[PDB]
Amino acid sequence: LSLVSILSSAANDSSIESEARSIASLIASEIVSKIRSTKDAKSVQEAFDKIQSIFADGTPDFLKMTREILTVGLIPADILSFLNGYLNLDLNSIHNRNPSPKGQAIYPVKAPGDARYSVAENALRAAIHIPASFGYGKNGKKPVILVPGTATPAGTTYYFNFGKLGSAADADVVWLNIPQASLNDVQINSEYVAYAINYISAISESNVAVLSWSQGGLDTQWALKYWPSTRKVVDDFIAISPDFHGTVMRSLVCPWLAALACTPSLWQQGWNTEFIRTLRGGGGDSAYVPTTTIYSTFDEIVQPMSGSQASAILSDSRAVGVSNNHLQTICGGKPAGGVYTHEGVLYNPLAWALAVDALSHDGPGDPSRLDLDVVCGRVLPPQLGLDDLLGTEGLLLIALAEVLAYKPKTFGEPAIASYAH
Ligand SMILES: [Ca+2]
Repeated sequence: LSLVSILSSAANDSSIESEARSIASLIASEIVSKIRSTKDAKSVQEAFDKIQSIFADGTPDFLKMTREILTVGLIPADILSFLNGYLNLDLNSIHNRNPSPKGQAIYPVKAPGDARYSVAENALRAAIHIPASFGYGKNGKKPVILVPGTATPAGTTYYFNFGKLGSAADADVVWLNIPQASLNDVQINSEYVAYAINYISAISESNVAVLSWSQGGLDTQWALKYWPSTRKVVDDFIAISPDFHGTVMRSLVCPWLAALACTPSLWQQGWNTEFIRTLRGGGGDSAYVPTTTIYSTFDEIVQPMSGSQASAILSDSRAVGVSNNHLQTICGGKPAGGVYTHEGVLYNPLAWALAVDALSHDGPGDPSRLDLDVVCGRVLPPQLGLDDLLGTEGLLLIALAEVLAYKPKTFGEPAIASYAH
């Protein structure tokens, strides 16, 4: 199967809403037609000019952003070809062959007080992609777990951004390919994060760091809350565009898809859901470990992502250290404080500088320790280029394919797990 086949099937799928079928058809036909060109971005500034053209009538929603990404010709053929074969890509595998962990048992229960796992150990461990270059904390490199966002596999997501964190920090990346691309129940998705934390810490005999994107923040926060043993081994939680309070919708429709029939994780990411309320209760709205949140006003998925009520904000009632980093505040009226989408924060220079600063100091990332004139003056971190910007934007095409192919669709959020009340 391919991105083209999934979207062509969705275009001919009677269960899907008229507008989404048209977008799927347009995208499937635009990919096969495009498979460099005159319309392609010749530079990084040209890529941003195309993004700013999409934002000309205001911040779009998920469906408008995804449709316009191809209309403006932001994704070149070579990147489209790579994104098209994401399902068969080894980096996105949920069937990785990892050895049994040594030392104290981490399954079924690492420590009293941890929530029971509903997922089998073999399935949890197989979701972890450990690169052959991983040093198991024997080389002075801190293991960093890359947690994916909604409808997008980790492997492809981080290939174009933080998969390269080791080039900027003393970080040894691993990524978690959550089955069904994080579209199932967030409570189930979180188990993969909780297990990955305790597993990577065990094999490395070291504390770890977690870097998450989008829903990845919710998966990590839930794992930290309900598996307290994970809190002791996580030194830094770097959250890119996190929706710790979910997101609002103008109409009575789900986040992302904006329909009546969606997926469990789409429905759970609503502002006033039982999921969000359950997570935020008992201090779940405060950090569990040093947390560095990084978010943008121009987030087309999550709102509000500015002001005092921003979804990304965590309080610090436990006194573990928290920094809530709003791009348009820290880099106000500067290139790094520009039009950075929900996915765009993954290639933001301030996001990278904060991630590096967080990993090199006790506590979270601190903008006061950075040379903000240099950092805010950039459009991309020195570690990333044009293809990284374009590829990260191209993820929306995979996110749409995964959302549309998800079956059976649901009209509401699932029941709250017994351990959470
Ligand atoms: Ca730190």
